[PDB]
Amino acid sequence: ARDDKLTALLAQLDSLTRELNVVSQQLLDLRQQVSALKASSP
Amino acid sequence: SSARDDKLTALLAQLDSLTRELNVVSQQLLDLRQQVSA
Amino acid sequence: SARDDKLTALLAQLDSLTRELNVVSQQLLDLRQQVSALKA
Amino acid sequence: TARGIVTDFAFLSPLASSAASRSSARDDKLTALLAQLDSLTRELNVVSQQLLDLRQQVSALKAS
Amino acid sequence: GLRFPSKMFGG
Amino acid sequence: RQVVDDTKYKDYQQVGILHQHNNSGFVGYLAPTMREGQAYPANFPYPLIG
Amino acid sequence: MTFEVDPMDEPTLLYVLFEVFDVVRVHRPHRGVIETVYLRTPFSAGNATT
Amino acid sequence: KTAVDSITQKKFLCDRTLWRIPFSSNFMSMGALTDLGQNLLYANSAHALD
Amino acid sequence: PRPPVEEPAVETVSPEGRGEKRPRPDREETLVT
Amino acid sequence: SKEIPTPYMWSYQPQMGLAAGAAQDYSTRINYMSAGPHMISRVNGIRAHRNRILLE
Amino acid sequence: NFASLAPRHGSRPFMGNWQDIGTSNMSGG
Amino acid sequence: YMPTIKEGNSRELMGQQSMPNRPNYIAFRDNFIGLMYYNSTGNMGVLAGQASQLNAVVDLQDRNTELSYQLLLDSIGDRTRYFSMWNQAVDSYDPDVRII
Amino acid sequence: YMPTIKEGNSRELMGQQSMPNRPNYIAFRDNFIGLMYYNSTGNMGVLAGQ
Amino acid sequence: VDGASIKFDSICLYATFFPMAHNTASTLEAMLRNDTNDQSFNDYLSAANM
Amino acid sequence: PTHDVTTDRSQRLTLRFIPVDREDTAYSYKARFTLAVGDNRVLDMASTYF
Amino acid sequence: LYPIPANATNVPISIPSRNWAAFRGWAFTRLKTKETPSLGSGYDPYYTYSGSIPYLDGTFYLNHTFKKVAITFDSSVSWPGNDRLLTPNEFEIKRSVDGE
Amino acid sequence: LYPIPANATNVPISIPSRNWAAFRGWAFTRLKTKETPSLGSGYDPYYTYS
Amino acid sequence: GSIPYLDGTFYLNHTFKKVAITFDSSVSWPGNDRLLTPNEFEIKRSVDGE
Repeated sequence: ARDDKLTALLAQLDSLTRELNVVSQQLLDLRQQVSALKASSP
Repeated sequence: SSARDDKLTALLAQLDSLTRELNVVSQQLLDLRQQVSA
Repeated sequence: SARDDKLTALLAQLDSLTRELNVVSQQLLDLRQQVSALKA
Repeated sequence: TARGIVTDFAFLSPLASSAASRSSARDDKLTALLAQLDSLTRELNVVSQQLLDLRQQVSALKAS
Repeated sequence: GLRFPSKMFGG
Repeated sequence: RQVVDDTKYKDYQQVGILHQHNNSGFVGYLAPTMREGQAYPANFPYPLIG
Repeated sequence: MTFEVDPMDEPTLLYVLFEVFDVVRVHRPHRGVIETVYLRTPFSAGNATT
Repeated sequence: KTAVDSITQKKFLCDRTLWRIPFSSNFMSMGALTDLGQNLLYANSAHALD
Repeated sequence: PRPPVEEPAVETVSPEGRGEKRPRPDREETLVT
Repeated sequence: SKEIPTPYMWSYQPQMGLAAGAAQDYSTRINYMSAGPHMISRVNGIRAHRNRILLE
Repeated sequence: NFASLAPRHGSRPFMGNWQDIGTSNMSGG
Repeated sequence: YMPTIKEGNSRELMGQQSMPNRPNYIAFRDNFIGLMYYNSTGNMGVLAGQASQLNAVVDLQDRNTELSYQLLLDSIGDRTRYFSMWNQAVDSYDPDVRII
Repeated sequence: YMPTIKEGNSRELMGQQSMPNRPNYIAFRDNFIGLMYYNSTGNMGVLAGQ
Repeated sequence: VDGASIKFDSICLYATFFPMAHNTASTLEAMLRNDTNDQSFNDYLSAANM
Repeated sequence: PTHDVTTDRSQRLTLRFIPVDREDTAYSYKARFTLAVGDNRVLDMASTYF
Repeated sequence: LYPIPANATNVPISIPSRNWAAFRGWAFTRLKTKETPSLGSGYDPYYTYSGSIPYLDGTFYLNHTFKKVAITFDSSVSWPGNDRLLTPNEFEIKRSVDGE
Repeated sequence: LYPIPANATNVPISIPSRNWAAFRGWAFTRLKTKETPSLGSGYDPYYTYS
Repeated sequence: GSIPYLDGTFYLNHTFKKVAITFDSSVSWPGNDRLLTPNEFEIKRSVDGE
């Protein structure tokens, strides 16, 4: 197909970029928390 | 405690590359999503 | 002891994960240059 | 030369009485980060499974 | 005690 | 239980049920039918002990 | 006491329970204060007040 | 009409001042000697603060 | 269905029917609850 | 313990000027767990002679 | 008499027993 | 059964025969015996006040706190049952193996 | 002073130089401190009647 | 010898509290600070071990 | 029962206690806690564990 | 004055034990170690700064650099407690991530 | 024995609330944790000092 | 087959993560800082850092 096939990429790339925009926020949070523990540690 | 700070400053340097190599994937995924749109 | 081993063992993952995400970006350059070369 | 042996000493002087109560609180946080970081590599591996299957699938489906 | 009734077959 | 780690184990290969040949020549392949194959060292599962 | 046991080809032990009254009485008279008095009879360790 | 996709960064600046947290049961200044400074928990006993 | 109860109202748990060491089997003497 | 109790000693608060609260005199107790009836009876008569003074 | 701390079975408190306050559990006796 | 002491492949090593290893169950003990130092006067535990600093745990070497807790759980509860939180799973041999 | 990292006899080991060990006085303590368990609630001594 | 090894990441103490009413848990507190209301315990084995 | 059984204030059912002074050894591990029972509370030590 | 290291985020402080009667409240503001002399001593030889001293003149400017505040009495009881706040365990001053 | 950490300057101690009858005074001297064995325990494995 | 609604053969209990009970659109139940995560009933976890 062409029309139903194009809707198969608009229902999976949105599902992955929703899973990648959450893990990018979560990794940016945990990077700033490792920099916290490295600073308080001797 | 010099032997334990190297385990943390090497983890910060490799989360540096991880949040950078994920950052180019999050910009190339919105390139080829809007490439399907045309 | 085991805390430092968990610090060591994740760096084996965080180097293998940024190596996969290195070639993740290599296969998505292939996709944006394949969809562009099919509509025209 | 004589700065950083008594300007880091007079700086970190109130934190000397709690050097063991705070070391176990950083032991708490570091064993809590590495389990949140291990599970983050569990999600990013299974996202990358679906993210590389669409090279094998769509290249035989877009160009067919 | 001594108030417990005696065991018999079927009553 | 413990399973294999695809992120830490260096020689990990994902082998599906089509290609797992433990009890290779003494067991029917993908079926409760008659045996088929040769005796051969297995590839599944990975050892968790030893 | 005299114990006659079967001979074994191994160094063995004899675990005798000399049964006593291992009692602890616990007093907390003020906030943060924890006072205990111990007494076991017959085999007394002694007057283990705290 | 050619504006870019944007995100909002919100912050504040509050100079010259101290972040006061009053030790009062309703956070209000009903007197200099507050009602939790006269509280018999905090008056008749010694408590740790972390 | 309900543990045994005395009535002094207040409602007080009765200690009857509890298990004990006996030189003779307790079922032929009492009901054990 | 009921007949010859230990006295509740009052804690002062110098700021409010009131008594904080009374706990028993645990810190002035005398240890007769190694005494016999020739001396436990003599110490219990001192625990009780003290309690007569405090009521007086 | 602390009978407002007891669960009411009916209109009366389900107080426990006096003789259950202690313990005598000990190995062999 | 090794037929040949010599290394390397040979026809005689087609007759070597493979036996499974013995099943070895390594785990924490029942009710976590062996983790906590009980009745060691070198490693006596502390429950005290922060201010008076006098230890209310007077621990002795001829006390057996582990066996006191093993025999207590038999009396107050059903001991054949399993409880994973305190790792309360009693050691029990098989009755057909012990007495043939 | 060891002039050479390597072992075995050489010309350079004529220049090695000796120094006496430090004097270490190992003895029982003054008034025999540390022989007898005083102030141990687990190792407390006994003077009682039989 | 057989290569078993245990390590400890972090040990935390937990404590479950009955949410008793504040002037019921203070009436119980005041009663249990007597010397007549001392909590007395007994070891279940109650034996000396030789 | 409604009144004088359960408190009307905020109170955690379970608390978490980080060690105050932990000490690691090759043969043992020591953890020192603050078992801080708050006011108007009772803690049965059977509910405490590591 | 409690020290905060470079790029440090948590500042755990602790009072051992005290009668808290006639306590009025808290008041906190971040300073700089360069901009604060080691007072109590008559001469600070390592004080290479002659600008405004916010410790002495009230020219506080690092108030915006506070995320949250957690006050716990007696190592167990959160303050103010009693579900007073929308997040009751702590004084959340600012939020980077707000979904609610 | 009140512990003083390394490079610690001010050490506050506390005594909760107490009858001070027949109190005589104070005497004090700083010691070392390396030199002072953990007494009360009948053996100190952490004591590498003679 | 077996109807779990009628006979009590419930088997999908393990597929619950958390429950958030809020009375009256504002008040989280039980509130009162009761749980270690006080705003909801965490039944199970995948990420267990704390």
